[PDB]
Amino acid sequence: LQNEQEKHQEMRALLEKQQEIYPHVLLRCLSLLRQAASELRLRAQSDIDRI
Amino acid sequence: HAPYYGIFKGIYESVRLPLYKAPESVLSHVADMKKQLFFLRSQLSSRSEAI
Amino acid sequence: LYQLLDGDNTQKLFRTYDGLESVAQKLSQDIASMRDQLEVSEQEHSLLLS
Repeated sequence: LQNEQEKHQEMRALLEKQQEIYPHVLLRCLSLLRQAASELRLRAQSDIDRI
Repeated sequence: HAPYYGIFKGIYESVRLPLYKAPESVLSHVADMKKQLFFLRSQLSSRSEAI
Repeated sequence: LYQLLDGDNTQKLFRTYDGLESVAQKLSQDIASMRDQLEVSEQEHSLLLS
């Protein structure tokens, strides 16, 4: 029981670390897609297609 | 039938200590509960900061 | 036991057994309340991630 409780605490610590890193990685992806949509598709490419 | 049985029965139930446990365990158990409270507060603060 | 639960060396001149049971109930409630807050915080976090 004591060993399983220690394992539980370790797993919990790891889970908390992963929950801290995951949202930041999603935000970086969102930031890249936003750049592609706003700077490339709505602006750069739209001007090119018009000309 | 001990004079203080009813009072301590109430204390054991309040701290969620089983009645079969030895009376010498009550202070150690309460100390651990306090330790847990500190840990939960620290976890909440860390998580609130992370969010 | 009373010192361990109340923390506050407030030299209360008269310690009662009823007071002792109340402070013990408070600790249990504080832990339960903290666990509930953590659960809420976990939901908030999960919503943000979704």
